[PDB]
Amino acid sequence: IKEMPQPKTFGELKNLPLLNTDKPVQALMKIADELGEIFKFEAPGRVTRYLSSQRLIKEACDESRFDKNLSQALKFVRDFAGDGLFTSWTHEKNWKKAHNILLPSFSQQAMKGYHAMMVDIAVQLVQKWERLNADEHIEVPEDMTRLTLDTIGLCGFNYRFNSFYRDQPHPFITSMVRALDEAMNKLQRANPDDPAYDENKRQFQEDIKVMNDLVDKIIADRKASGEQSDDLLTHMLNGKDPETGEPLDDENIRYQIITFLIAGHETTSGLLSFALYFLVKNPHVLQKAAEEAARVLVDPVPSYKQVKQLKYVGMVLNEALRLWPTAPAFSLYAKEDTVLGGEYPLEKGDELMVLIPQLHRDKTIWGDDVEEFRPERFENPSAIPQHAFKPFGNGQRACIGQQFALHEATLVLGMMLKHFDFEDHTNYELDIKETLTLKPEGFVVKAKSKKIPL
Amino acid sequence: IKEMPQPKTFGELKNLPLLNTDKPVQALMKIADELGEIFKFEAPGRVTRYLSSQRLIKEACDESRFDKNLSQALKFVRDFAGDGLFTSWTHEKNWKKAHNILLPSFSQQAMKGYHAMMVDIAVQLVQKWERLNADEHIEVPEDMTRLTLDTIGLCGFNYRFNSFYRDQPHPFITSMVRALDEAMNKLQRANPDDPAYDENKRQFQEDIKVMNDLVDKIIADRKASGEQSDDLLTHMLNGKDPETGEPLDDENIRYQIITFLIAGHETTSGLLSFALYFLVKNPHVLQKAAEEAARVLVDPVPSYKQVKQLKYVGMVLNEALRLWPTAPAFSLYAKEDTVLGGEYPLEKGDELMVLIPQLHRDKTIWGDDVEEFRPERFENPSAIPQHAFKPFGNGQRACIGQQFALHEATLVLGMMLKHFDFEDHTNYELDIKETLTLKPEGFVVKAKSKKIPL
Ligand SMILES: CCCCCCCCCCCCCCCC(=O)N[C@@H](CCO)C(=O)O
Ligand SMILES: CCCCCCCCCCCCCCCC(=O)N[C@@H](CCO)C(=O)O
Repeated sequence: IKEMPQPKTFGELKNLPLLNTDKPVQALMKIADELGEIFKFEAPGRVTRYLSSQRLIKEACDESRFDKNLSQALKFVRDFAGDGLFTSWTHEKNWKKAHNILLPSFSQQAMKGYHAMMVDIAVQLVQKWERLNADEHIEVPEDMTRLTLDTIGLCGFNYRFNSFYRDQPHPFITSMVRALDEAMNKLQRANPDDPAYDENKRQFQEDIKVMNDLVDKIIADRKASGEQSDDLLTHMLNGKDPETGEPLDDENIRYQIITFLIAGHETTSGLLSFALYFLVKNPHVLQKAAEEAARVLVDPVPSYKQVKQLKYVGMVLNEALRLWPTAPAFSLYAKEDTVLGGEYPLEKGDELMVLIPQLHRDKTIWGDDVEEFRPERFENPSAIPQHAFKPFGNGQRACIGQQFALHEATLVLGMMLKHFDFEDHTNYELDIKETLTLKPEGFVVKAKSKKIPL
Repeated sequence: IKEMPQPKTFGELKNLPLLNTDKPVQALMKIADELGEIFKFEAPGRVTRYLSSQRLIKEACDESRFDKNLSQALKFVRDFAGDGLFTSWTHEKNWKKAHNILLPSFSQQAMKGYHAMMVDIAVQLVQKWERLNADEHIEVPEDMTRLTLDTIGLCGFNYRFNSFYRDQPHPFITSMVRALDEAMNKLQRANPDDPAYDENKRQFQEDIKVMNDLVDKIIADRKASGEQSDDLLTHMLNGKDPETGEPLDDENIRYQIITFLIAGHETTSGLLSFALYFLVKNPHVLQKAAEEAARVLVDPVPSYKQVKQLKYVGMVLNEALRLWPTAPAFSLYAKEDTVLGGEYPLEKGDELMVLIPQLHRDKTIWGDDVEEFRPERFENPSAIPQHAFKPFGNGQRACIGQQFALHEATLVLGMMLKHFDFEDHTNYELDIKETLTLKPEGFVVKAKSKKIPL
């Protein structure tokens, strides 16, 4: 039985002021570097324990001992995402119902069905970059957000955000980013009902209204339609849970649309941005990935099977998720009194935070070179110990979109590597913007066309 | 020998305050309706005479008697267009030099060479409209400006404005519209050096700077690439005048690029916008034009020969130019003392304004039904009397871009009518915005895809 380390305190505010930063996850990573595999984090009225080692996280991921918790971040996101899949408790009827109804939308058959629509948006990205004039640059996270939002909109809902027709952000994206930024900024507030935050509350409610206006349109467009889609929205509106025999109700469907639009693009745009960052910073890796893209993508547009054959591109994406997992933490609660790691007694209800970027830097798992970008770590994924690589969370509450996101990202990165040479013309200094999720900010490159037609 | 009518005066300001309107051409048309084929227009320090009848305009179009004048509008535009083709005097060396160098850029061989690049931009417009969601509308003049600017940029200069990648105007367009608007607004100013206009002068100089920054880039991009292109810019940079044996100088080339970018898209965007307006207001005419497009455009993209075959679409465009010629006036001066129409003595140097929309409503030429949209007026072209139809001006100073504009507009309207049904869903009330040039403002439609693939 050991005493846990704890970072510096601020009297009655305990550790809460450590979150007074626009980069809280990066601040918690530096605390983990200083304190090691576990530290206690106290705020007025609550406590959590941040885990960073595979040794402890393998126990936290035991579903007999621990269940998904709503972190403070997810309790704030639930103000607009409700009992959608991401912000529901495992014990809420609508979690297992929606899980059973929507999992078929991510089957191999469903994925083959989304492929043509993913290609539609990927081709729009390639055409945009082919059409740039001499010495014009690419705003990477901006174009990756255009691609990923359009992809989940079209594949999921047969709705065109038409992000490549806009030089300004879509109103949905402005409102979504401001809602996530507010949830993050609320983490540091000792007194969230201080009238100082009344303007924040008004702006938050307006941003929720903008997101719900978009959901209204997606639903109306579908119920009107004389087409026959068989997509994610078809399953939301028509699917029956085999267990209860019930379909989703209208209120829950609205929460699922909001959930899948946000979760289904924010994280994937981050991944593609980080992957391109690591490729331009590691030219031998870029060359190996470009050689694979040239060898495999022999047709004007990629087939489903060709994307499955881009092994090295997949390894690049996994290595980007290792260093900068774009949903960088998840929360658990103890189902019963238990002892963690033979050293740390927990009571029923006690909360843990898994700090995924730190798990992914565990030298006992990955070796001393953890900061190096080396896709070859994923040559045989079976070599990775249980619960060592967790960019998609854990168990029955793991990411439903994992295969969707990796297919989209592999297709798009494959086409990018086939069609262009890339230049880090500014020698960009990585700057990671936090909105609960992680993404490079201000990342620009130049693309030189290889002049290969579509 | 007759005395000319004159509209209402404002004491020492004479007729100048009649131009204190954002719709001066439409105001002059209403004056012509009241006063007839000729009226005197006086301002402090000058006089011109507005002509509205074919009887008088056929004499004004005699190049032995009258030469092109710079109107006050063109003298203000010359502040940025210099001695480019539009704002040069016929007797300036650089007019005939540039005319001889650039005329071959509008040959049939040149037009066949521009066709593929016109199709590139037209396909971008069709894809934009195919990608709209249920019950979304089209902003017609906004999308026609996107198309026409992109077309002259790509065909003329191998430069991509990428207007379909923007929901906000290109900086060039904002600056160009504001410079034309300032030229129009300056027409009414009795005291242009009043300090009240100091902000107008600063903004005008800034807008000239933005336009010249774009010209810098177009030239640099070309001189860097080498040649490879054989387009309008190739002739500007390399062509020699067969008469003098001289190429254009650097200063004149810059003025020609500004001239062709402005003239080469503002007028054409207005034509396409008015043509679509008249088609949705005249459904029998829309059906005839749509039937021709379906019958002729049998391939995924139109050929040069197929566009030459769209006779009825061409008649629609000519009938839109009859009612709303988008460069709606041109100015002449008397080369010598002469008598106009046996009734109006003029002295050498005396100025005339041809009010083209009024010429085009001359009932003695067209019949009593001049306000009706009837493309069949153009079914037997030789039947149009000499100098009755002047949307491209007159003689050696006629529009150099006439064939380019009508090819672009016939291709684009043909593809629009092939791919979509149109609905005037707001029962739009025509509102004509003036910036020297004419274009509908606030014109919106709904397009229903015919689901014909590209
Ligand atoms: C609607 C679906 C999309 C939801 C957005 C995805 C969010 C994914 C990441 C959420 C965790 C971010 C970690 C924030 C840093 C942190 O450690 N927070 C703790 C602070 C201690 O209270 C907490 O929220 O308690
Ligand atoms: C650089 C290439 C683009 C040039 C801009 C195209 C301009 C087309 C001109 C259209 C006619 C403008 C008529 C304005 C109304 C008018 O009648 N103005 C008189 C007023 C009397 O002085 C004048 O300008 O004296």
